[PDB]
Amino acid sequence: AIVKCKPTSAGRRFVVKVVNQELHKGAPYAPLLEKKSKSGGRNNNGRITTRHIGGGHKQHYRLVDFRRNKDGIPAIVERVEYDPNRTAHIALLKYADGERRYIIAPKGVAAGDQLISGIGAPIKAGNSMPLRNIPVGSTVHGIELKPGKGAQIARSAGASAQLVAREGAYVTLRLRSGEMRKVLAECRATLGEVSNSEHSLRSLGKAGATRWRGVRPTVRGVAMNPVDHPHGGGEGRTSAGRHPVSPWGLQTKGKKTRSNKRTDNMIVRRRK
Amino acid sequence: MEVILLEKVANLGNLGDKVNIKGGYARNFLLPQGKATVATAENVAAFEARRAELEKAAAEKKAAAEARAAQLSELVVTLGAHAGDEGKLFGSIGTRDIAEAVSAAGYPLEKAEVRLPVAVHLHTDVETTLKLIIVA
Amino acid sequence: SRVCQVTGKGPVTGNNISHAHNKTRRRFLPNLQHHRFWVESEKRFVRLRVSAKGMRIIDKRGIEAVLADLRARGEKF
RNA sequence: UAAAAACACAGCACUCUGCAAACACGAAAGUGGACGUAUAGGGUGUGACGCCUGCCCGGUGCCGGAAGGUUAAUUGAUGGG
RNA sequence: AUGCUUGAGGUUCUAACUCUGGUCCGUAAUCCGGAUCGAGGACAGUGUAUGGUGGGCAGUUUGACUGGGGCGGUCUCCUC
Ligand SMILES: [Mg+2]
Ligand SMILES: [Mg+2]
Ligand SMILES: [Mg+2]
Ligand SMILES: [Mg+2]
Ligand SMILES: [Mg+2]
Ligand SMILES: [Mg+2]
Ligand SMILES: [Mg+2]
Ligand SMILES: [Mg+2]
Ligand SMILES: [Mg+2]
Ligand SMILES: [Mg+2]
Ligand SMILES: [Mg+2]
Repeated sequence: AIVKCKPTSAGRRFVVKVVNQELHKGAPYAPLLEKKSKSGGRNNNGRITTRHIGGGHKQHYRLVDFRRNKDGIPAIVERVEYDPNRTAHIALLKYADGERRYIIAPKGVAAGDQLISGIGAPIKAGNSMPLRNIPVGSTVHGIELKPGKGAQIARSAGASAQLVAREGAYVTLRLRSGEMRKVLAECRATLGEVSNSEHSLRSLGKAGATRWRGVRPTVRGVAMNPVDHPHGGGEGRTSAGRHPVSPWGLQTKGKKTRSNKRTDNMIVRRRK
Repeated sequence: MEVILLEKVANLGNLGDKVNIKGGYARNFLLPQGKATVATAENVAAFEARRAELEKAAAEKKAAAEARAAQLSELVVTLGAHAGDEGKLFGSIGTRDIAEAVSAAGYPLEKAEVRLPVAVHLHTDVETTLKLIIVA
Repeated sequence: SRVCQVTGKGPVTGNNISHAHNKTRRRFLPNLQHHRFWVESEKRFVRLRVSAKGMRIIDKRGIEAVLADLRARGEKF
């Protein structure tokens, strides 16, 4: 489902698109939609605070059910949809009581599949259960950190985590970052991989496609004047002239920035 | 912080001794819950005016503790909740809902010190090694 | 604001002075912490924002005498 | 008075970031990042594509280590008044 | 050495403290506060004191002579 475009024009050369024909061709589920107005990555104060954000497409937010807390009641997937809010696909579960919900679609999940969450959920790659009921060695996604807070960890397209160890009240997961982390065994997770794993194979072909996604251009620091950037200045084209730093002076080649002593006990082994 | 005790504590409890403790031991544990009281040069004066009527009560509550701890030391009360395995159930096998299980066959047995990190604790010198069996 | 509810301690100003005696305006803030104080006569926990000196005053005077002063001072807890 | 060979760009790479994320604006509360969660987000450099990208870690930076040396507030032995 | 004043690491516990976790209430409410459960936990965090780092930012300095200035030389003392 990776399609390379023919070079019928400049800007179409090097366009590689993910075209999923199994996605829903109609409208999303209206009761689960919600207004989502854009910021230009701008603050409470009206200040930017996050550069390169602006001018994408209008998007409805989809109310994705991250706390799959309808334990016991089975569901039918019955649809997989496109979500503009995330790189993963979403599936519209229809529960046995008729309630409809949106969840992150797992890898092999198609319309008509049966998903269930709870303690006694069968071990198949769409189901959700607390991490203590997940056998060691399973591949999981959408892992809670706080019981009841909802899925937080493995959520983007193709994301997954590996359950490597299980102590008393904690479970050790291997994140796709390579970090070994401790998670409460009471926290819920969904078995399997997240869908749309081929999303990384796509290539935008042109400057416009990045603008379609709401990303404004990045200007290099060496292209500026010294008043704007630490890398600015120089007659002719020059390098940074100093150890590379952010526009606010923080070194950006190495120079670890993690300063969270509160959560340090949850990190077994650290990788990024 | 000089305080005098009301109940006896495990390490330094003489029930009325002049005990010097860290300010955080009181003000956060003893005074709020009630296990001691600051010596204000008159609380010690009023402690003797109440010690005679309180230590007899302290024994009486202690006496009822062993009586209740030994009366219900032979129960094999079993829950009727749905379970998946003997130790791995669909619910939670912990000291969160067993109050009605033991209350239906004797004393209410309010759960405040039923330790399970089934030795139920009820006083400093009184403790019972109750054994719970669950069918699954 | 950064004012102790018991003692009325608030931010005060002053100078940072370097070894070369360059003076920089600075502030001195009270050691304010949030603390819940048990009130037996109300059977309630009262959460106050006090300096560490204000907590010592409550140790010396009691929460009841301190809270009565708080009521007479007007501002409520 | 400069439209360019400048800037951007798709693509590339390095690095940071486990979520109360890094980072940014804010004495702060809070807010953006993001109602996103490492196929994500930030910063840096390079600049479609094709063939490639060699040697140097001495200097400076960054990362890791902690045996030794040195080293703050603090404490106050001892001596001298 | 039974026992005794008190330093420094580690491990537990909960009761301070924290939660941008659940539930209930104020309440017609994603704020807030209270209750409660859960999770951390004397850590984190904040005040104050202190060492490091710190062009991110600030205030400034960066001589004179001189066949223009700069570069070079010279700048005080002794002898011709
Ligand atoms: Mg870029
Ligand atoms: Mg650029
Ligand atoms: Mg320029
Ligand atoms: Mg600058
Ligand atoms: Mg040049
Ligand atoms: Mg022109
Ligand atoms: Mg360039
Ligand atoms: Mg500290
Ligand atoms: Mg300057
Ligand atoms: Mg001036
Ligand atoms: Mg001159």
